[PDB]
Amino acid sequence: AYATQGFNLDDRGRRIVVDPVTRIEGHMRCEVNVDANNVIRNAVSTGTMWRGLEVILKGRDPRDAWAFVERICGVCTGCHALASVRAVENALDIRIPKNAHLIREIMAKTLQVHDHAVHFYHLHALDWVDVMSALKADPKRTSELQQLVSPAHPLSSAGYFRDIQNRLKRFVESGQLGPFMNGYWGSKAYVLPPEANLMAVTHYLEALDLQKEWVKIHTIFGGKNPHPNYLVGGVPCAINLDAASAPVNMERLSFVKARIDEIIEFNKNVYVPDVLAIGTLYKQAGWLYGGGLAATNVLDYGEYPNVAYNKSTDQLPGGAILNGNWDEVFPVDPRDSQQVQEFVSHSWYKYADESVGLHPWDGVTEPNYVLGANTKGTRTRIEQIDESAKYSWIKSPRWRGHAMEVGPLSRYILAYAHARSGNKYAERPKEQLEYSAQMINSAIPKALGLPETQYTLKQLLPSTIGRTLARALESQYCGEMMHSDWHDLVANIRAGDTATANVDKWDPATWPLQAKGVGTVAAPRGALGHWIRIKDGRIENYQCVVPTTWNGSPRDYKGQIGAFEASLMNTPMVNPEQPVEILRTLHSFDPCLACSTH
Amino acid sequence: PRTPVLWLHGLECTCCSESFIRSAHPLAKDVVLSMISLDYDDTLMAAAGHQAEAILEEIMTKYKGNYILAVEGNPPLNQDGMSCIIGGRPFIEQLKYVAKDAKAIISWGSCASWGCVQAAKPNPTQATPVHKVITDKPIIKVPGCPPIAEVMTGVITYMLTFDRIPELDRQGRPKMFYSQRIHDKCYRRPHFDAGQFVEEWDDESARKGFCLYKMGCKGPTTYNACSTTRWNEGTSFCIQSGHGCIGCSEDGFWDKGSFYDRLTGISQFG
Ligand code: NFU
Ligand code: SF4
Ligand code: SF4
Ligand SMILES: [Cl-]
Ligand SMILES: [Mg+2]
Repeated sequence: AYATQGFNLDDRGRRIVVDPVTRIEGHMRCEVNVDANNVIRNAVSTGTMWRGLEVILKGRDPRDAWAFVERICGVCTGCHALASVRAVENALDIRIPKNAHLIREIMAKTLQVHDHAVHFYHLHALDWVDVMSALKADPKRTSELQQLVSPAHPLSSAGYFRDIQNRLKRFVESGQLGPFMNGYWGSKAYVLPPEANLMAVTHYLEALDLQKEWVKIHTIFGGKNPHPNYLVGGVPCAINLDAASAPVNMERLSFVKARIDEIIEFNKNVYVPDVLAIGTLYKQAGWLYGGGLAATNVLDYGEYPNVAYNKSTDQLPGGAILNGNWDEVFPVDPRDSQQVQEFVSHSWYKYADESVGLHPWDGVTEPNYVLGANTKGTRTRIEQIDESAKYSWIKSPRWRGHAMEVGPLSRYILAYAHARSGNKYAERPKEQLEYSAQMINSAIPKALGLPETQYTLKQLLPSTIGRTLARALESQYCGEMMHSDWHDLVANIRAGDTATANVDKWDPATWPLQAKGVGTVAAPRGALGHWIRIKDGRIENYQCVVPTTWNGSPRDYKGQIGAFEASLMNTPMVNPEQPVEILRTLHSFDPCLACSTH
Repeated sequence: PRTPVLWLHGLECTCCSESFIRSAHPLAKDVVLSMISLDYDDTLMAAAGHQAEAILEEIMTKYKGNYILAVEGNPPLNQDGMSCIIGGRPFIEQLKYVAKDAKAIISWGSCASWGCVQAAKPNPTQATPVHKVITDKPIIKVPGCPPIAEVMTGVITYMLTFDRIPELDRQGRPKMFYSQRIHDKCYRRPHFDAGQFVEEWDDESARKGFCLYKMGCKGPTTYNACSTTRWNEGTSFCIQSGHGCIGCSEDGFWDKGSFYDRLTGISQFG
């Protein structure tokens, strides 16, 4: 047992293992210890996959790198390609044309919306929603609930809900439950009424149909989804209005606009209101657990500048907050060797000296799969993992030695802090947050006949509910932003600027004989960076530090815990053999394990 | 009774699972609710840990020799297989266990079919395609990174309707989707045929949709349905949106030189 970061870790209690953790991307094992009252008092995050993309990149052409690293992840598809082209452009001093900038932004914001909305409905919802309780809902009362939760949503009649209910009823009564097989339905961890459950299941099915429409924006600009194409120096989708034979013409741009307008409607009428309503009801039950490191330490690189290449105009302004002090945002520099560093003290890698953290320009990825002396089981049949030694394929990123949480919640806390110090670019996230707090505290309770509460944003945001909320709000904001980007793109094209690629430094004969660069992206799950060194036209070193690397990290040399482990601490489980609360909180980070390990 | 599908995940990026749910005809929603019984799938399933693992035993017993094994990703052989761990054990052990009573095996995507990105040199995990580990079972390869959504649901639809694996070419790919090269029906062919090429990105030729061969397009040596069926309900494909085909459905495409280096012997493809 030891104390770190205000947490008292203790492994004396009953050990519980969740392997596999499902409804995530990739492979994770989670272990906890619970005390005599089923409260979590220790948590262990294990990344159970590795591919070695950083190793595979060595010796290859920097212009090709985006395609390799894009395949780090098919869920956050394209965010690695963006980081890569940005990193190479940074190394080679390439400025991309305005249209390439705007098209990349539109693609990035499309990913944000698709990733967030799919995550909530298809991966997260089943931790809050009991699908079997939806069978017992009254269709009329579900319609009435729908009209309170989201008056403007047109799909709200009693017959529509009854039809959805009957299809679910038939599916269940077949005895082949499929994805609902062996679920935790009926657990006292579930608090929603039948009507809310049926509403949520209906939206699950709606989102599953709609999500395939949104990604057609990627298909237009990048050819396909998943894994759209990118380009060092700009975008491949050349522009011409006055042929049918250009990748981008006005008809293609009008099609993109129609998809954007659909996204805006979905975020405002379905996604945000569902999360506010579900969040309100779990708040009423007192389920404010899962804050973890969000209560103290948060980080983002900052993204979406109003003016290209001008970081002061970031519309999700970044930096770092420490010790819960929201009145002070420290600037974050991905080039500073004393800021972002990765340890492997408790990871399955080797450094010369594992008492130190390496900045990614000096990063090393040498596998070292070895288990500690306290392991129960064998090298190929683990029963209980030994967290005192090496226990994960995820490295341990730290910022000036501090453990940080990243993601939409971090960005929204940063945006709120920036707004209160006078940053006007953060005004919309601030507005979203204040609106959300008033809905959760007053409007929704009053509409449902529940008592009103008086939680501040400081109290509400650092929680599993807050983390889930921030994701939904970010989706909405991203939709709104790409609507403006579209208008800027069309305006720029109509004013006569059709440029999509700067090819001045395409040929490696024009390059400096050595160079280094960094590209950062506000990926759906948080702060992403790619750091490249180039020598004689080839990749000398390529290191990625990915959002789930931050959040899912094992302990560092000092024994400080990462965001997943901290967030599970001090949470009661109704039944320690049913991991409902573990899954609810882990899923609130939207863990991407292939990303985390690459 | 809907046919059970046990969908395993090895080393992967999850692009295959994502592509699957983009299907317009049929909807993935209709596939899961009305066509198959998707009884195990790490990305969507409600159960976790011990409750998830117990499903495999139940389905294999009750539907012995009558469930489909779908595999996304691949098993690593290095690190004693523990560069991909499931339930504390190597993934290769899970794969071998579930494969033994399967009536058919689908290798989804280039990872399962051939190895894909993690198998590119120097392959630090010795990631190995499914057919090199499972040698005594009927396998269908559906390559591509990822494959087209309608190709994936097309294969499922065929298998469920007919209770048969469709006719395969000698590489194990279904002829109904992988019989044509991209270059056969690519809409830029008339430019290729007239020697009209993009030489630099965003040149006048690129704005007219000229052929991408000299920019590295690997369509002349790549078998897939992208030029005709296209992507995301027939919206576009790599070439239509301006980037050459990188050859993502072909075995070992990551190690066939730079994506922007042209194929040699252009007369070959006329
Ligand atoms: N968002 C996201 Fe990926 Ni699949 C993570 N973690 C990021 O770069
Ligand atoms: S016609 Fe063949 S090389 Fe030109 S598939 Fe590649 S762009 Fe079409
Ligand atoms: S890289 Fe694009 S056109 Fe070639 S998706 Fe079709 S075979 Fe892969
Ligand atoms: Cl391959
Ligand atoms: Mg890394």
